[PDB]
Amino acid sequence: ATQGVFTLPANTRFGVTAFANSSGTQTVNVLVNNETAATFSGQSTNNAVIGTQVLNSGSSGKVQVQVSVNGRPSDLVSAQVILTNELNFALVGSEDGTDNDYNDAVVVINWPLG
Amino acid sequence: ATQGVFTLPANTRFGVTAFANSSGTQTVNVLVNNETAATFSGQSTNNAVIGTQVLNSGSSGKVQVQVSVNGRPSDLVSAQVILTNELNFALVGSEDGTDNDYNDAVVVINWPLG
Amino acid sequence: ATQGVFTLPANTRFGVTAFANSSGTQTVNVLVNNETAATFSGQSTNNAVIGTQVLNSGSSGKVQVQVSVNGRPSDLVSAQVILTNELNFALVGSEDGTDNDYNDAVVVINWPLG
Amino acid sequence: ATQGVFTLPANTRFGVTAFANSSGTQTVNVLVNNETAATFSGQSTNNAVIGTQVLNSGSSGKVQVQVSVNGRPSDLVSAQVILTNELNFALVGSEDGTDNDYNDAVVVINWPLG
Ligand SMILES: [Ca+2]
Ligand SMILES: [Ca+2]
Ligand SMILES: [Ca+2]
Ligand SMILES: [Ca+2]
Ligand SMILES: [Ca+2]
Ligand SMILES: [Ca+2]
Ligand SMILES: [Ca+2]
Ligand SMILES: [Ca+2]
Ligand SMILES: [Cl-]
Ligand SMILES: [Cl-]
Ligand SMILES: [Cl-]
Ligand SMILES: [Cl-]
Repeated sequence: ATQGVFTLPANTRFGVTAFANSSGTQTVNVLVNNETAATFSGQSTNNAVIGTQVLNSGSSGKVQVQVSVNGRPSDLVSAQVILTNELNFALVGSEDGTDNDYNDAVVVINWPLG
Repeated sequence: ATQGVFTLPANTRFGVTAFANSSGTQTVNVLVNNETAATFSGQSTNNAVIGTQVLNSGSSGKVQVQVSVNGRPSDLVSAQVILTNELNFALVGSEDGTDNDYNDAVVVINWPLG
Repeated sequence: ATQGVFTLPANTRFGVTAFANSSGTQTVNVLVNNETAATFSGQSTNNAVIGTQVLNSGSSGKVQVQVSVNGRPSDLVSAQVILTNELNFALVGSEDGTDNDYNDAVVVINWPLG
Repeated sequence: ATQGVFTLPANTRFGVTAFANSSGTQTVNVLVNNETAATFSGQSTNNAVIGTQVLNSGSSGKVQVQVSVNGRPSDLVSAQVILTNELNFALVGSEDGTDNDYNDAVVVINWPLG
């Protein structure tokens, strides 16, 4: 099944934040309406916050997260969760290797902001 | 129901990261072993990271997040999500006012690390 | 925080299913258009499906779950989860007692159908 | 990533319930310690409960859900959610066809019982 694609409410500011847990340097691309809007990268085995940004979901509300290590796409897993019918998280894990820890890059999307 | 309390696997390192979206200065306390292990304070209406750290869940595995503003505890909401039976998120929102956006401090806990 | 209230897409059919795990008879009430639209009752400590029904979220999309045990409202906990940006669950737990298992009546809402 | 595999607490009773929303007869297999423990089959486009059963997670706690239609495995999506650090859901969707509604068989696992 497709993973790492989320329909947000249109024209909405959201936070996107990436964490690294791997020997390899991660690259996280964040697309809004099918165009790259942010790119984060770093290397940490201790959950470094390699990037954080505020983006706008735009007219489509379509947000996609892609993860790669030195040109190789990682395997994604994802889901969305809503607390008290108000607070939204879109969650991505990724695996670059064989251990299936799926934390090699972790991406959290949150809205609303403000 | 109790909110912001999570039983992690014992003796396990975890990330805790806090984001602010409020006029109020947010104070986030993270307890392990029922004693404060990290405290983050900051202000933003743009989802700024007001703290990030790695902590150890200790012998009980019990982790608690508390949030207060102007000395008053905020109302918490939380849940845990597990992706591909491996990647864990414990998520907390909080409300310091009337709009019920529950984003006034947002806390992301994630494990495993490494 | 408010629990057991969910904003579904308007005019959408959804399943609602209740399970019982308690010494006491559970009453589950499901509201749409702020009016009770399905009710289920039963006593089980073996996760009986005390009722399942398909309902329509109507023009507001507002769906509410209430649980009580012989008149006394239970304490609710809830969240919503979305898989592959498509499949939706709204989840309710409830506590009628002191043990905080929150399984005394469990309610699952799922959409889309068909 | 692997989907439909969950590590429950060992030797614990859990509920497993399957719903159908498809033109085809759905077959759901529920494995405990890599051996099929329960199987549900049925057809509905109106979210009928095609099976429900209480099972024991046994010494390993490993539970796996597989879904097929007339011998063809469906594509699975899944996650786990925990409310108030107590109530657990393991959630499965499946897609048997081209529309990607992922509701063709929906499987809900819940614990603890009682
Ligand atoms: Ca890995
Ligand atoms: Ca890793
Ligand atoms: Ca607020
Ligand atoms: Ca706010
Ligand atoms: Ca109880
Ligand atoms: Ca109970
Ligand atoms: Ca389908
Ligand atoms: Ca279908
Ligand atoms: Cl909720
Ligand atoms: Cl999973
Ligand atoms: Cl997803
Ligand atoms: Cl919680």
